[PDB]
Amino acid sequence: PVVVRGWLHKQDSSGMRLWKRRWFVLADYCLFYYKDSREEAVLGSIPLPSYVISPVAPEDRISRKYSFKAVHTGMRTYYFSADTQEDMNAWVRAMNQAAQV
Repeated sequence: PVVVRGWLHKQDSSGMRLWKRRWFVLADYCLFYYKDSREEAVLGSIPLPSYVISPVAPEDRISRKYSFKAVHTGMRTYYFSADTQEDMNAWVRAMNQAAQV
């Protein structure tokens, strides 16, 4: 059921350049996020169908290392950052596989 789980920083949706560390789970074609890795009470969800996920580009003007974005096909863009390059790459690949269902 779960494809991948782990910590990501997520940028706030109001453009204040604030990053919050949440625990993410990809399951059922969606991202679910939680306060921590206990996976107790889901805080929110981003269903992935039709999103395109990629490492950030220069024009995104994101400074945080290992950052990537999910763009809704802009209807809405989410920015995430992982703690390692390997984990970034694994999330981009998993999220695109789900989004391309």
